[PDB]
Amino acid sequence: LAALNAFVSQVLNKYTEVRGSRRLAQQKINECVKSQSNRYGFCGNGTH
Amino acid sequence: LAALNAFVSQVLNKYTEVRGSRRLAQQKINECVKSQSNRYGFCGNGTH
Repeated sequence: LAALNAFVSQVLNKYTEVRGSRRLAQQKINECVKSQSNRYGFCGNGTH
Repeated sequence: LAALNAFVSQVLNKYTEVRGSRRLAQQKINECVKSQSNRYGFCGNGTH
């Protein structure tokens, strides 16, 4: 039972990073695929 | 052995925060050091 608990407590921590990674994916889709953003150092190091 | 496992599981979680902290540093270097960004509330509370 203690072995199962430590695994659950790790899977729950693992799910948290993915939702933080999805915000960046949505932001890039919104800014570089539909709008041609002009912020330096953002998609591509040159002129998008 | 169980004492070592809990320490490894903590060091691995610790390394994950630094990767999220480095993106902000790279963004600030790319935006305020080379481009003079104009977003309010970003580097400095006034006019950069």
